[PDB]
Amino acid sequence: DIQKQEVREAVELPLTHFELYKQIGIDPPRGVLMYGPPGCGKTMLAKAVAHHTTAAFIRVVGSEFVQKYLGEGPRMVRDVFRLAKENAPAIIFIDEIDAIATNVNVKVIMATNRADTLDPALLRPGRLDRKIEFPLPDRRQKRLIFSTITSKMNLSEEVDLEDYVARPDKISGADINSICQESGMLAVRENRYIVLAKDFEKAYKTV
Amino acid sequence: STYEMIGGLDKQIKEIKEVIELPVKHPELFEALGIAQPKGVLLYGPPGTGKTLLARAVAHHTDCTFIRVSARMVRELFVMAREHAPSIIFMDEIDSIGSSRLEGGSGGDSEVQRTMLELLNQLDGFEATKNIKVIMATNRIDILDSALLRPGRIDRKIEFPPPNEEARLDILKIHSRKMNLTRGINLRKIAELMPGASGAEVKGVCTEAGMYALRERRVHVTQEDFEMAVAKVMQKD
Amino acid sequence: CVSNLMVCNLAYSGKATRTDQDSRTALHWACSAGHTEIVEFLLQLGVPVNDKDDAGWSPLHIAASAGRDEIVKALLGKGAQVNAVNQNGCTPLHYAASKNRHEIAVMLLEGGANPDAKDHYEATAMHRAAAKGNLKMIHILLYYKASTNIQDTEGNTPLHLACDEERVEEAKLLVSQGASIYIENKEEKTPLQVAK
Repeated sequence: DIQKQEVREAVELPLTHFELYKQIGIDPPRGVLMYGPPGCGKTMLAKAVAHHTTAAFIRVVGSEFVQKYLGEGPRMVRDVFRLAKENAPAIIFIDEIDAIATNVNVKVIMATNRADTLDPALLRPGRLDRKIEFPLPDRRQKRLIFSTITSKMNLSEEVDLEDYVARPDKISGADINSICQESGMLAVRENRYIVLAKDFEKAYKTV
Repeated sequence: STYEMIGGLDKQIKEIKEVIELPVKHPELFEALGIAQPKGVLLYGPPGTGKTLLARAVAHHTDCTFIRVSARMVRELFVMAREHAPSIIFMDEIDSIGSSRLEGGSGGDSEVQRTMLELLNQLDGFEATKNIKVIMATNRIDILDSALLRPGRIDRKIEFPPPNEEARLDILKIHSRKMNLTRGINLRKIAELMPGASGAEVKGVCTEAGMYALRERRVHVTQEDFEMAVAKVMQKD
Repeated sequence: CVSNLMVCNLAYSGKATRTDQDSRTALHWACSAGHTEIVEFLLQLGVPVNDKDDAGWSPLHIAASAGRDEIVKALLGKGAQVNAVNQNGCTPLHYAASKNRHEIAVMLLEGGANPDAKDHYEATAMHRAAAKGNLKMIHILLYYKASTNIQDTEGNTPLHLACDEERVEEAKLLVSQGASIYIENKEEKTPLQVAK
């Protein structure tokens, strides 16, 4: 209950309030670090924040440093920094910098799955003052991550969520939300207006 | 950071001017007085405030750089300490509650002990880059175990006694005048009730309590914010 | 029109032996929506009550899972299998005690059902009632001589899943009711270590 709070504050609390960080007493940080090998993430929060708040969102691709030998990274994300602080208030996500790791008005969220090859020069405080640990979605995060996807899709009273909160807790896997998107790709089959357990289990056994 | 970011340590600066600041103004005495090479200085005791601002305040008044250690990956730092004639080395991130079992402090600190043993054996080897200094003080006698791994050498022994809250009240005002603060803050229980293993957790309650001053819409700092932040850091400590 | 047959969409919307692409008759949807006159009309004509589809979904699994007390009373009146095997081997009692329906639990258990019926997951409905925190359902299951140490496919007991939900009342209560705190799972964790 602290990840969405720290992302709330350091990401989406100053809605257009450019001067708030300019006159608050405590110095506002800019970098927010996320971690956790089991939970993949890196897309559900970027798209979730990228769709909740009405603003600009320009994400970067992890692999464009071959030409500069891991030097192009800070130049590209720095260009995104200057165009984001010069343009409208936006949010910037950083992904897969483990290969290259071998009074501010910018938003820097950072999620990865490897902390061994990270050089402590970037993890120095001041910039990355918060290091949030995001494990694999538990039963509560599976009830929320399944309610937030079935709230717009089809459902029936026959479809119970106790086996859908018990079994996905047993099969410790990644990107379960994308597996539910595949369950929608099997629910758009038009064979049944309401999705049944045959499409959930069929998507669980095929993909 | 100058001496304005510290208060109540006149004895430590008066005693440190000759341990550190002596070869600064007149290095020529290093041949007529025959004084031994000043191989750094260590401290022991729970650091309330002044763990980093001592090397940063004396290094600041020395107008020298402040390098941090944070293959072997330690030779390049000595190369930079060679191109740059002055240098001050200090470590952090170790001042936590983990420095109480002596196993992770003795091993993890023992690696840095070997690092400073080969580096200070390069200073003992040659003196091409003079004025290299290291300071070690985490929380407790563990630094005297570092002295067990470095016995009877030129290193200096300085203790930090807080007489009564004189290293917490005025320094809370100095480290707190940036934001708003209350006048009659009772630091007796909320400052004495966290001794020993963790001294930096007072400043951790300062900053982490300031986080609750931000999210809780509190313009100033109260006593139940420190009281809540003590529990919030004690769930993980 | 969730189905293809007209008698299944109309029997679902409140209006037989023939099958469909889903291998489910009109009794599964008629018992699903909870239409008493339509299940009593189709069962009055003489439709089979235990027409297992390709998966094994009996009309009592969907009627008990839907929370329709009258439909459960009708299927029990017709003599439906109280321990049928569906796709995942679950019995209609797991769906009775799953949806927190005390009426269907006391009715299915009044006829002589099996609480300890091992499904394909080798678990019971106490992992579900304890999963969502249903102490009254667990207690009325104890009124019918139900076990409290059913090892799941991972090896966890219902006390492990009750402590995982941070249900301290159910934790200390099941400790004070006969649940063993010494049964180890594959994770080699005790029920007291899982709770916080």
